[PDB]
Amino acid sequence: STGSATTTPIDSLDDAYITPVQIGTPAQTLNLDFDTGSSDLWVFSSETTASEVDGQTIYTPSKSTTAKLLSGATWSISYGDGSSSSGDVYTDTVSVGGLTVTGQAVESAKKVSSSFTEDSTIDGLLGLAFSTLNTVSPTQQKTFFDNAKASLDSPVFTADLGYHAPGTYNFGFIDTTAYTGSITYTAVSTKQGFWEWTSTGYAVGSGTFKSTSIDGIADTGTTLLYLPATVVSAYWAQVSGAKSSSSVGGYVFPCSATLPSFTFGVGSARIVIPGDYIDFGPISTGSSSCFGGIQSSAGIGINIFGDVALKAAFVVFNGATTPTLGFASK
Ligand code: NA
Repeated sequence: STGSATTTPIDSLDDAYITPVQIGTPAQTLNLDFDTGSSDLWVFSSETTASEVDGQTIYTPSKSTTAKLLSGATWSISYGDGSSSSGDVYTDTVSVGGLTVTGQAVESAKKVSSSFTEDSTIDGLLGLAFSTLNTVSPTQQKTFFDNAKASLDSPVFTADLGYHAPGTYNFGFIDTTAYTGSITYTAVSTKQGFWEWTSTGYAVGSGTFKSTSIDGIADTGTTLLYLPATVVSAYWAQVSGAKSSSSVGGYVFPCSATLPSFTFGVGSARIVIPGDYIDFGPISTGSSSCFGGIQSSAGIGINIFGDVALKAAFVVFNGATTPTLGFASK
């Protein structure tokens, strides 16, 4: 089997992407944030504290003839941005882009933190990291990918995120029309439960490539590119008037600037992030200070190749016995 679903930016900045997901019988379609940095499929629901729901579409298990309580199971998660959610668990039928899994753990939120409530466009998360990070207790549950894997034509999914445009998540096949040149594959460590890999270096604009190992994660659920402070300083030093602002919480730059590109290495191959992808717009409405899309990972404890990086590539998440990542230009 295969599946193919369109993923759509939630706003004009590409802060996140939503993908429609069918849950239950008859189908309830929710727009979920596919997150290769976490491993829980959780939804706003009929159980969610009423004051914490503001515009989201909810899953109502009592209206699904295939829903079953997973008795005694609870979940609770905290993300890198300080957000959180928790609740209880149902199993139900879940379909993405025509690919169906029966018996998927659907984590029903009883509580969500303020950033989830405040984002009316995201109805929940669909985790695509390794199932070892799933938070369900006392019986850990599998991701949608892990439950689909054995049925897929190939044990893979691909992320093809758009810049200010829709893109695609595919399950079970490589669309050889969706990228240019060849795909470069690179090793993955699963030891922290992430799609963790080592970039071979970077360049800023038309500058020379610096060969250096940068360990980090491929994380569709993180907006920005978080890299070591040395690398980030070298990038923003090429932008007149850019500076790190402790008050704003990262590097800012004049909205009048034209940003240089940023290149990262994948083995001997190179992915170029256009300068425009690094502009996250005014820090507050009408400001002439703009927020940068490359930020320091110092204090986060890991480098994160988030959407800024991933949307410059066609990315293969290879879930074969020995996982690997692949990157192609597009
Ligand atoms: Na922000």
